[PDB]
Amino acid sequence: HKAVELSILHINDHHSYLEPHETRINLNGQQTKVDIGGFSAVNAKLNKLRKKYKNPLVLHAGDAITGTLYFTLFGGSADAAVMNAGNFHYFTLGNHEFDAGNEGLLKLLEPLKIPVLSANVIPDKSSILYNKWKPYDIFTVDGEKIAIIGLDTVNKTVNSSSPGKDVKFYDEIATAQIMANALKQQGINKIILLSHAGSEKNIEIAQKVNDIDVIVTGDSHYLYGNDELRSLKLPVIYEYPLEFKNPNGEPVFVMEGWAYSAVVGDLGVKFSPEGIASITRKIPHVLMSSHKLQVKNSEGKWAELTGDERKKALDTLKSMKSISLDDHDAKTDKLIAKYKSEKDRLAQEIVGVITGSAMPGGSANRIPNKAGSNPEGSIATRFIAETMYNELKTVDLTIQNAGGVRADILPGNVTFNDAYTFLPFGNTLYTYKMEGSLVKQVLEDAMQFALVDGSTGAFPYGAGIRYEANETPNAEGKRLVSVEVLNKTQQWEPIDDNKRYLVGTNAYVAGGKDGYKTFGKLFNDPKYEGVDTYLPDAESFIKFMKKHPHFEAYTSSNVKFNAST
Amino acid sequence: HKAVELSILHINDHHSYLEPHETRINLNGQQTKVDIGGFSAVNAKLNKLRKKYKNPLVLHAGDAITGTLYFTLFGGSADAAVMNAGNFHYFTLGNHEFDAGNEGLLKLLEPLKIPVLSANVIPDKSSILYNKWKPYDIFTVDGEKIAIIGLDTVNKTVNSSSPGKDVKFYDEIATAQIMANALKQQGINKIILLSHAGSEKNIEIAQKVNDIDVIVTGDSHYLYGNDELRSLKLPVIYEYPLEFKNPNGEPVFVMEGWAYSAVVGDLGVKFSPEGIASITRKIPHVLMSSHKLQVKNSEGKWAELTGDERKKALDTLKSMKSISLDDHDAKTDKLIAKYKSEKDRLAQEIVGVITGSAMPGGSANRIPNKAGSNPEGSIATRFIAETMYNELKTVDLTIQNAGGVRADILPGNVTFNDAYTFLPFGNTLYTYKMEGSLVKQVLEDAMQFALVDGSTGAFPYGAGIRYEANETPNAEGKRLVSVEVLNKTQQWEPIDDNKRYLVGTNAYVAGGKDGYKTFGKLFNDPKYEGVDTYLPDAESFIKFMKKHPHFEAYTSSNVKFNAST
Ligand SMILES: Nc1ncnc2c1ncn2[C@@H]1O[C@H](CO)[C@@H](O)[C@H]1O
Ligand SMILES: Nc1ncnc2c1ncn2[C@@H]1O[C@H](CO)[C@@H](O)[C@H]1O
Ligand SMILES: [Zn+2]
Ligand SMILES: [Zn+2]
Ligand SMILES: [Zn+2]
Ligand SMILES: [Zn+2]
Repeated sequence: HKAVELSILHINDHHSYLEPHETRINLNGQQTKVDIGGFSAVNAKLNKLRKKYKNPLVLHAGDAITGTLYFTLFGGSADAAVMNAGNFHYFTLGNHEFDAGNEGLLKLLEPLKIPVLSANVIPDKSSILYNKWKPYDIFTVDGEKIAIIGLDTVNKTVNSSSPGKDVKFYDEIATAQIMANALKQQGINKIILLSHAGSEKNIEIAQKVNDIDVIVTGDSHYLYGNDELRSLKLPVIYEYPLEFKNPNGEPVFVMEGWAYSAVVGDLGVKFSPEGIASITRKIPHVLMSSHKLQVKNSEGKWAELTGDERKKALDTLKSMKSISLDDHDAKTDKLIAKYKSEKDRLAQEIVGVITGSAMPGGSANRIPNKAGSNPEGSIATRFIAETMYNELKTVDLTIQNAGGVRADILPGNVTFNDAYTFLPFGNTLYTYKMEGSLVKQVLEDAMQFALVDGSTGAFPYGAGIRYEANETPNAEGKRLVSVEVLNKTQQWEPIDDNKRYLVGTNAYVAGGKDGYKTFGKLFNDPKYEGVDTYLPDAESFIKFMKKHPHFEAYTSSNVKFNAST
Repeated sequence: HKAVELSILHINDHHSYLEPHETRINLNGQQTKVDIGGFSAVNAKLNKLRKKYKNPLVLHAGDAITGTLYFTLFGGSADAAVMNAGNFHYFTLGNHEFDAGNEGLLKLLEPLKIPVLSANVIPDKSSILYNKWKPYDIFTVDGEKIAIIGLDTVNKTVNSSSPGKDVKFYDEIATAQIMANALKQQGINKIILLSHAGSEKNIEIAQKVNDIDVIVTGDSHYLYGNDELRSLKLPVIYEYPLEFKNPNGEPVFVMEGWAYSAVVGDLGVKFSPEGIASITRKIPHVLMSSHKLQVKNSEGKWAELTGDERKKALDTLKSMKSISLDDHDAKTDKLIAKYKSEKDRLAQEIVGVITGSAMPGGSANRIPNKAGSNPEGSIATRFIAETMYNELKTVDLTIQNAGGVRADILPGNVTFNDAYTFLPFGNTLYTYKMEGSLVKQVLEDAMQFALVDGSTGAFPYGAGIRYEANETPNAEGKRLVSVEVLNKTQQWEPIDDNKRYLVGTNAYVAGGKDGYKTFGKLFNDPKYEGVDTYLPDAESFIKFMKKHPHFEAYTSSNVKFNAST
């Protein structure tokens, strides 16, 4: 064996973010709105870095698809096009690759020309996905063999996505070890794992599995960063990269590249003849525009910097190694212009039709049986809760706050654009696994905030759960009268205080906003298994209409609220 | 690809049976004692068949070691010698390969020149077993590649044998699929699995895992046979071989070769260009001597057939395709003669010394506090129970019947031969996982048989369990007064009716003999997880003395029995 060097360049979890998106940083001491990401910047940066560095290896760690209308309106073809233009060496399957079933994955893979790897996701012969990817590949650098193994997250995909029954999944840790062990006798001592298992599982693999040198990560969406990125108050979770020892005592490196086309990770690796990795270069490149630099003025308005203040802002960004400004790729620009124009036409098409009476929503209807409201209150909120309930086969009930719906939902045609109009906040679906007693408590919390302590927008409505409550609390301080949960037997049953339910809600109240105290306490406590699904609210609404293209409006809100009189 | 044929020749679970052993068959209508097996016959038959057939593949499916003094007195060197003389192509690790720790396995592997395979048993770098075997091998027949993958049983090895902590084990099904899946892209469509997982798990693999054509089995000790062997009333469990379809619809063949050097399995396989297996020859060869043909006469004595009756017996055996008479190999005969002579010397060596007072046993001492007995009864039986308790780290308590010990155990030197004198019945250790209430019941059963319904030899004594009982049953028909089990905290605690204990006993009473009704009912009911460990009783006694080379005799039997007066 001889020593060799590799230049790993990687992204993950772009989730159909073909265009840039807004974020906030602390620049020269002030909170500043800026634009980051987009696939034109990704491809431009990959193209420039791969020509600059010896032995580049260009990787995508999964969840190419789902998250914007660029997926929904094109079935993956837009994502395939921009990925092809980046000339990635390998792509591994994520969890969202299965969101539209085997059928949906096939539609991505057909136009995609990037080699696909996944060692623990294995289709049977009759599957439409048979022979569409391989478990590993071996490439040669300066005479040396290097293996790369693909890997997906298991439970999350099986439970929260929609793979077909003819696709078999295998344990992440076992697959990683068995794959690496088999490669040894082929004279291979340099092994890369391209894994959508998430940071937590990949860190476990690093510490429990031998013979794997680098684990390029997706699924967790973590920014692995450095002091430069910390100085901008970006959400840095870990240093780029993390380092462990495996049971044999050899170093293992683990790193992710944030999400949503925001970062190109850049890791230079030298391997000893015996295949031990060391780091020669480590840069998480944040892709940023120079054109939006907005700060909040004294009237509360976000305004562009001007004059010397703008110059100082630009100078600071230009001086940073980990910020890359205004990268753009001509080919990718052409593709995105084409898809953007098509998207604007397609988004005006009808996804479904609603018949019947208007479903009351907005501020006036937040609380049932109040002046200016109606006896059912915000039926539109129940509707939104139903769109959330429809996402996951595993979910027992969902809860949505009335303030998350800004107007009545009226009968007539519903377009893709309309869904984004109905739901302007950009929430994703978030789940907890929680006892019935806590479900009762969060409803109590929300009603208390809505009626007494805060905004009426906190008032809760659910799908798969229905309740009666009094405005006036009883002797024990409780407003709830009855709570039922739908047996997914299809009969309504009394909630069970001791049963652990899988509960879905929006990301906003999941963190405890709007007085949802109970959710606030469950957040980050692993006992409750909290997870951000990254399924956007407007997209959930679109799926619901696709399922009910001729939907008869609900006439009840799953809430009976006895107002004080 | 081209079509190719393979001639698989295999044994399994020889368990150090270098010499023939006795069995009983139904020959010409009469029960007949005959000798079968031995490694001279194995090697002779393998040698003759491999020269007769094209493309022979000669395999050993594990548990080469443990079961006779040929292991104990030689540490595996005798087994290695006879295996080497058979020129096997591959050996896979079984469960008993770890009975004497990594240290014991190393002693087998050092002299062993047969390539070793095991894909789901993987030593860490610092292990003394590092790099002593490979997960798979690829060989070429007439230009075609065929892969062979090794596999071991997991839970049984980890729990009931003694592998070191630096040896990691992986799931049988996952390993089989991941290994086979990885081999595909190397242009391999013919795959053999050499698996000590046992028949049950191998049958599951055949039905749940793709891309594996033949599974050559060890661990279960099942005779896979045919109508010829059924006619002799041999213990045929399945047809040689079994056939399944995998999830992809392709055929999979599974077969074992009984145990204890008794059978050479002979399976001719043709593979299509696409790697689909079909059977061209299927013979389970039972290796039998022509020299012992004994039937029971009218005085109850076993006597050799003579004259025309002997001739008819021989003629019947000679006419059978699946019986092979008097195979012997010159080289192996020389090895066995050498080891047999050495064994006779070594077996007279001292394994331990007992000091103190005689431990009463035999018929006179079966029941405590009876005429001709002593207040403690059969302390020697408690001793034997302790030797059983010492075998498995997992076992909570053991129970031994007093009739299983034929004499007092006196102070002084104990040799290897002495252990086989102490314990002449040839039992192995058998376990059940059973509730405390059933433990109470089996003690009640045994006492009832000993005192009223049958032989006094049924009277039970235990290790890790102690009890008080009255000869006269109470109003509820029960003799037990108290039952305690040793917390493995090292404090005695009351038995818990609802706790499931791992209970060890001998194979004889495990089947319900001697009135052990409760064990009889647990037998073959999978709820109770019954398993024959194949750990022989005399060998357990030898291990105990090795652990206590200067053992002070027990003075109590773990039983307080209040005789009726
Ligand atoms: N991200 C969000 N998701 C749902 N509701 C929101 C969000 N942001 C604000 N609201 C609602 O709007 C109100 C503030 O106008 C809040 O009380 C809340 O009910
Ligand atoms: N295989 C055996 N294991 C233990 N005890 C046995 C066995 N065979 C016979 N005995 C004992 O010997 C008695 C018959 O003499 C039985 O009642 C039983 O107690
Ligand atoms: Zn993602
Ligand atoms: Zn993901
Ligand atoms: Zn065995
Ligand atoms: Zn075994």
